[PDB]
Amino acid sequence: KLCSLDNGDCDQFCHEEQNSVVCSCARGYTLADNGKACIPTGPYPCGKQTLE
Amino acid sequence: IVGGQECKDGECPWQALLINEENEGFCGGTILSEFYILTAAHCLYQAKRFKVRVGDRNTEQEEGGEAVHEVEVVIKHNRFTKETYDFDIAVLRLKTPITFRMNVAPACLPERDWAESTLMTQKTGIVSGFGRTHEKGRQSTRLKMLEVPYVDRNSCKLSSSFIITQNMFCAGYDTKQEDACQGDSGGPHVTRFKDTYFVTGIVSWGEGCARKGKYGIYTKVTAFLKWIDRSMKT
Ligand SMILES: O=C(N[C@H]1CCCC[C@H]1NC(=O)c1ccc2c(Cl)c[nH]c2c1)c1ccc(-n2ccccc2=O)cc1
Repeated sequence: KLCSLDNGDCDQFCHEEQNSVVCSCARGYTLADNGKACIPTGPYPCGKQTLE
Repeated sequence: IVGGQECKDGECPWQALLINEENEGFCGGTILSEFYILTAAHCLYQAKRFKVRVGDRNTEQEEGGEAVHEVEVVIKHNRFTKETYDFDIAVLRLKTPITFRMNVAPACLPERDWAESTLMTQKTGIVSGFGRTHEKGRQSTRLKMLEVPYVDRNSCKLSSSFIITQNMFCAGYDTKQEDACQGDSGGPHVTRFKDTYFVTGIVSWGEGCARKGKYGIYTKVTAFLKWIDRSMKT
């Protein structure tokens, strides 16, 4: 069911544009070439516990 | 926080603490970015002049990784009133930017629709703070976190002695002795999704703490995302 099915395989935000899954990300993350994964840009991306 | 567990190293990096002139925490906050803190509007009444401390886990001794920040601008939601406690939300613009490190990191802001469809429909969320660990007691010196179940909308309105507006939501336990408590207000309510935590609520209020038949009342962040966006730009 697109986004209704396991968040449409998106790491973060999942939308439906023209009846198809569209993944997006929060600030500080870039959408990966696969258009599904979110790649953090810095050492302290939002929403991640600091476990160093 | 009554019950729950103390936040181990780096587990709750987005927690913020509002400290008055006497360096004591009276409310919590959520780090949104290097310049902004999210909190409850009702907290702005609890003090005359306050600062924001980040990266602390033990109030007693100065650990070494904490930092105090002065507030440059206080953005209080104009529709708030102690009469209803509706619109219990405020944004703080800090004078100097927060430097991220261990125990100091922002929580992600979700997009309205997705958040409602994917985060709010989750079984649980996490609340944290330095509030009382018992209904009758002092403010905890250790930062604690607690997993609280999302509570049925209809079910919670029945349990409340006050009108639950659409800008509010319930989380917690009907009987089980685990709940937020006094002092945890303004603090973070975050929902985990694939090892990433999004801010979903703000500790607003509760009829006591952990009482049977009662729940914790949080401000629904999805209802103010736009307001939050405008507040972070102005
Ligand atoms: O917080 C209140 N009372 C406080 C003072 C009396 C003793 C209990 C104390 N509890 C807290 O500090 C507290 C804060 C957050 C949470 C969460 Cl989450 C879970 N447990 C708690 C407990 C309080 C404030 C406003 C309303 N109220 C609601 C609508 C309209 C008018 C109105 O006054 C009711 C209760």
